[PDB]
Formats: sequence, structure tokens, C-alpha cells
Amino acid sequence: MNQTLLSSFGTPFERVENALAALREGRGVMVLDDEDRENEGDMIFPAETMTVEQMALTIRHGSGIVCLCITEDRRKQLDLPMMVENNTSAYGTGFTVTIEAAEGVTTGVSAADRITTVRAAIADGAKPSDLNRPGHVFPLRAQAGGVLTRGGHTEATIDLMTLAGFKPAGVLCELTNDDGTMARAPECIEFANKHNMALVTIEDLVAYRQAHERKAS
Repeated sequence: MNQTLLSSFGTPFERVENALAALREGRGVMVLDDEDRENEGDMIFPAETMTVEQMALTIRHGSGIVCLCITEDRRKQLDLPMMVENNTSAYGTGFTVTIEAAEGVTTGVSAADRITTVRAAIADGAKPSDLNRPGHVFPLRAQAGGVLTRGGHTEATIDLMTLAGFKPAGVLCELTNDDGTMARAPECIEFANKHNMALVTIEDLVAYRQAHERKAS
């Protein structure tokens, strides 16, 4: 089992740098935190090449609901701000509504036919119109590199690919099954990721992102 990738070898600076490459190739990397809301996790993959490596682990004991990381410039270029201001209907959820790969993807849960078209669809370069939701892709606007001025992993989503040696565009999901299994603690995500994914945290992991971009000049 490749669970020791980021479990017994995952320190924000020592083992995440060496694991950064190991997982940089979508070899499985989850990020857990100490809060109530749960979402970002084993699916730290790139928002433009959502490989099936995670879908495989999601087809057995997971779902295909990952946090999409998008910077103020990513959505800008994808000039679409549909900020959800559902007064009362939503407690200021600020849910940066999804976007559907109009370049040849229309299923939302088709890791096979979707990761082929999505690879070329969510990753166009200019998608002000090529991304029309609902496309079960929920990108949350997160400051890039500023995840360390946050008490949340949201700003750590755009930074999740930044801290993953990846252009800030990414997916991040936890143990999401269809049986209503409230996956909690690392021991639970460890079940799904211990067999096909490495697992790590976000508190120190993000502190590592700044240590990699520090400047002595």
C-alpha cells in the first residue's frame, strides 16, 4: 500500500518537498485540516487534467466532488462572476457557481469520457463562454499564495496546487461516498487513500508553500 507517501513521509518542508514531486504526478495526495466543514482532500489534482487516478479511488469508495481552485485571474480570464447572493436561501455561501466544459464535456461524473474532454475543455485558455454550468465543477475564488492569511483551506485551494508544484487550478476532495458516510479524521480518509493515495494536512502543508517561495534578497 502506498499510504506512507505523505503519512510517515509528509512534513511540510522535509517530506512534502520530496513528496511534492511524488504526488506532483497525481500519485495521490490528500490534505486534512482541523475544522467542521469537509471537502478538500485526497483529490488535490490539477483543475485542467482531472485524471482518473482519483476517479478510480472515487468509483469504489468516493465521489466526484472536488474543490476547484480558481484565482481572481483564473475566473477573470473565464470572465464569469456568478457570485451566489441568495439572500436567506444561502447564508452568504458566496458559492462561486460552477462552470461546465462546453468544449466537449457534458456529464459532470464521467471520469473516463470526461477527463478526456475536460482535459481539453476546462483547460482551454480562454473560456469566458466555453464553461457554462451547472457543470459539477465548483471553483472557489482563493487568493494565490495567500492561503496563510486564512483560517480556512479555501484560499488553500488555489494555493493547494501552488503548494503542490501545480498552476493554481486544482481539485481537492475527501472520502465522499454515496452511503452518507461522514468521513472524518485522517484514519477514515486513510482507508481510501492508504491503498491508492498519499495523505497530508493543510495547516503545516500551507506553511510549507511560503517556505518554498521565501526570498532572501
